[PDB]
Amino acid sequence: KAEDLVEVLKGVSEVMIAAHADTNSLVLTAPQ
Amino acid sequence: KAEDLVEVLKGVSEVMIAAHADTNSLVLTAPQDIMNAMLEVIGQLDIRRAQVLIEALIVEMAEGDGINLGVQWGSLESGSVI
Amino acid sequence: QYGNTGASIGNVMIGLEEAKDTTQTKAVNETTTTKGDYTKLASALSSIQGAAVSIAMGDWTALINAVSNDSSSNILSSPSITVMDNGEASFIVAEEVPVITGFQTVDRKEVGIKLKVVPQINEGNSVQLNIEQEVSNVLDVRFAKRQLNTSVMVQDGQMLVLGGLIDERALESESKVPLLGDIPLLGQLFRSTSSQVEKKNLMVFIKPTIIRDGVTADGITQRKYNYIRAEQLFRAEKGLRLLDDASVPVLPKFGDDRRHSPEIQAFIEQM
Amino acid sequence: IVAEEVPVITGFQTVDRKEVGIKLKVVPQINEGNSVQLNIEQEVSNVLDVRFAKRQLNTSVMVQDGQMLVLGGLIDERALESESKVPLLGDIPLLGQLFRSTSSQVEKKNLMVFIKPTIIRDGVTADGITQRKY
Amino acid sequence: QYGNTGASIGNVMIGLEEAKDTTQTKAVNETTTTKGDYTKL
Amino acid sequence: NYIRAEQLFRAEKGLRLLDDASVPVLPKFGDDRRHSPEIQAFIEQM
Amino acid sequence: NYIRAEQLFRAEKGLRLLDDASVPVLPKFGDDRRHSPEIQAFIEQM
Amino acid sequence: ASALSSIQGAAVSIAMGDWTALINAVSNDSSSNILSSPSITVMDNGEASF
Amino acid sequence: NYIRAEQLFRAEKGLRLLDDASVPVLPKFGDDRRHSPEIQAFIEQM
Repeated sequence: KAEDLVEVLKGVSEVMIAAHADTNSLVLTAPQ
Repeated sequence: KAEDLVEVLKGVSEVMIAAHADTNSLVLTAPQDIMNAMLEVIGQLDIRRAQVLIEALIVEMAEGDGINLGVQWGSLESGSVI
Repeated sequence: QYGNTGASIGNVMIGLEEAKDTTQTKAVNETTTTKGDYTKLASALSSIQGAAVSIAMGDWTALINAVSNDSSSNILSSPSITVMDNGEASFIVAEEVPVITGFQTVDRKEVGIKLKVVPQINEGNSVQLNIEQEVSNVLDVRFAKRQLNTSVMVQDGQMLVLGGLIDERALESESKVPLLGDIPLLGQLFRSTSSQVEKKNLMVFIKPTIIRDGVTADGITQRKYNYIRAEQLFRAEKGLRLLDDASVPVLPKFGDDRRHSPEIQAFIEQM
Repeated sequence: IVAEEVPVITGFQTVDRKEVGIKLKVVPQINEGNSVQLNIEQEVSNVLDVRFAKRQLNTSVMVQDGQMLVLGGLIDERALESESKVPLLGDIPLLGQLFRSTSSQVEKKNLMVFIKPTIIRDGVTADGITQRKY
Repeated sequence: QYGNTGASIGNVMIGLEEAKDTTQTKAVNETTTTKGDYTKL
Repeated sequence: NYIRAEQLFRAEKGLRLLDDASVPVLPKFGDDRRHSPEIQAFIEQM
Repeated sequence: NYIRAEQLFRAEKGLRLLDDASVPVLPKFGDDRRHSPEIQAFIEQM
Repeated sequence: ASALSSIQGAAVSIAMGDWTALINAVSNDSSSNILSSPSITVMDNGEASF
Repeated sequence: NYIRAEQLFRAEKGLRLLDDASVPVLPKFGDDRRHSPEIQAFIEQM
């Protein structure tokens, strides 16, 4: 689930990680 | 929905993103490059959602039996019972 | 004696004895006669649904009871609410019976069909629906409410099935002596059998239709209007038996607004 | 609002007044010509320990100037059949009706709710409508 | 007897018997007569 | 079509005391609303 | 298939007072819904 | 009736010369056998109530 | 196997008024579920 994954990925990023629930897809923005 | 999308797009923008509910259309204001980025995000978050038909099946089969038999005795003149 | 049956032989025989006319004698030479009450027999028979037949043979009274209860129900109700895109609409058809949750207190709650829908339109054809649909059915009152609230995506003019239930039951029950009830020919004398089969079906379908042009809304409104107008004209052909057939309300022909009664119209032209 | 309020007891029993009747609460805004947009809340009060039926629909529609549009409706149909019999004797064709009890019922109901706006701009239009309703 | 119907044969026959005129006799030679109520019928 | 089949079967052995056209039956799939047979007959005359 | 076996056995010695086609029995695995035998017979005629 | 209601068994009164000897004897043999097994199917690391 | 032994002994001197196949007995260790003897007999026929 995006909600679980975004929370986990916050630390890895530290960039913005946003969870889109209805599509169950998460939007990553970061360098390469 | 614009309300869901605007919330998601806030981070990508960081520019102002405003959700117009009644038309279900969101107003983007940004430079050219960020605009072309958020349109490629919106393009991929706008996809169609498949829909599942959930059919449960519940089976409850009960069965019961019993046999109750016995002989009792009594004499009420001098009260004596089995 | 059996509990499967409507009434048990004990209460029936006791009731019949209480119903007999009793006589009370005091010699020396007084003898009084009195008629007995039926209240015990009436209490025993009140629960009988079926044939309960007492065959008295040699002071042994065999009470036969048999019944076949065949029930059926068929219900179609479809509520349609017309909505602006992205706008929400509630629709309720209900009657509220009194409810006592406690001289007993009564609380009003509503049973009926309610449809709360929030469509949004894919920029052509398919409509997405956030739908909450509830049905109120009512028989110390018990009423059945079967709601489903889901989110579906339906094509423009095509029907889609939101929900359903298919329920089937068979409850068999029996009692016997046992040994005598096993005999094939005479076993039915010592057995009490209670069999039941229930069945139920629920489907909930939804058909959206997208109205864009004014000619589409006029096309739908015209047929839903002319359907009722047809019903009412038929009501006017076989009319009120005791009253004049011009007193039944009937919609004016589509788009013509208000018309005076035939008699009033006749009066108006004179003046 | 057109309504009459019967007494209601929610409890020597206490009575609370509530209103049953036809109420229409509308908030139009006009497309700069013709079509009118309507935010509409429409309720009907019908009343027969008193049970009354209220069927409201509150929606948002867009209607052309002088044309009728159907907000809502219900079409309900019911057939409830019931029977009882001995069984075996009630099966016979000729004498079966002696041992059977049959209860059949058919109910039917229709509700349509339509709305016709009319845009009054000139004074001659308002005078034309008021003159015919008068 | 059936519940589908308006009223069941049991209460009807009981009511009709309660409606009949009852007589209560005490011999030795008193005999009283009395009319029954219709409230059950 | 499963329910419609059930209801057509309900219409073949109908209400014993009432006319068999009074039992509700779904219209054939996609055809929306139909007038009763008698009402339909009336409509064509007018 | 265990329950389906139980129910088929319920259908072999059936309801004594009712027709044996009235006892609910699971369809064969994967076949979804089946019309009753009588209803199915009716459907083929129409 | 209040005295006999509690009898489970054989209570037999033998009256001899105004001395009434009440014999009582019973053997209560009971048994019970119960198997119930509930199975719940779960996603790994997920919890299920049944 | 201790309980299974107890239950088999319950099945040797069984319910006096009922058939001895009605007493619940654990399956042999590791064999999961078994149909009743009569039901099993029925299944093989079909």
